[PDB]
Amino acid sequence: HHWGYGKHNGPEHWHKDFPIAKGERQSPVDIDTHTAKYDPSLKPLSVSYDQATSLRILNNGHLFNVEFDDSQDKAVLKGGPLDGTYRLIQFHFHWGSLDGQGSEHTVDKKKYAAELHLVHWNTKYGDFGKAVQQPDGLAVLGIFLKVGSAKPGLQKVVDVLDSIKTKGKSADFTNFDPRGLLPESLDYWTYPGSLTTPPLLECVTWIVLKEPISVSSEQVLKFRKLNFNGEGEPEELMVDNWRPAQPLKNRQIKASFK
Ligand SMILES: [Hg+2]
Ligand SMILES: [Zn+2]
Repeated sequence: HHWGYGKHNGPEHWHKDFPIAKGERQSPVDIDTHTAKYDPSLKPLSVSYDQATSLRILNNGHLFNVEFDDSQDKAVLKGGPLDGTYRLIQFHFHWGSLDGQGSEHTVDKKKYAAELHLVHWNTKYGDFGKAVQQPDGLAVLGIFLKVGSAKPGLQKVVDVLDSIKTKGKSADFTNFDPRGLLPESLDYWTYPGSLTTPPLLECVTWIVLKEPISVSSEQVLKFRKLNFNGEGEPEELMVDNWRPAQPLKNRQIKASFK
């Protein structure tokens, strides 16, 4: 029936319902640090999240999304490789069943335990739905998570997971500050790509941060307790919801640092 991450409906089958899966600018990709072009003209990233307004958290059967009020420039991203302002609409994670896998992008083939995606849309286009019709409609900030010490700013999220265990459940999730999930440095790699889940639209300017954040093993364990299934159905743990690296093709990865 529909898409997932299993043997019968996983990433390798996606092309049947979404032909763009085999397109020219698909994500994720492996970041070869020795081939990435240092670009001195890349301006510093500008993350203005002081007015961020979170609204809800929801398990959609594939992963969980924390949604934000994007009716005004409350939480925006600009600078870096971007032209114009991009509004934060939601953030989600991709993780593995084990600590050695989970991230979508890899750095010199290295896989992290998880990857956080903060999705933004170009205000120039009015709304998210119109933004996904443009080659520069979206900007996703990717942050790697590695297992180590606990991330205080992630605990609020971890605590609420019990209430949205199954597919379709949602919970109010207000007053959450996304600044607590940012690493110290804002150095990054950037390249043009796509969303990593169907519809796999090629509308994304990826900004992948060099420095990962650390979360405890207990924090990641909570992620693995979520369910792909809806309430009452046989239990399928939500793990390994990541897409493998796609061919880079006619693309260049640029770094904002040396
Ligand atoms: Hg697009
Ligand atoms: Zn994602």
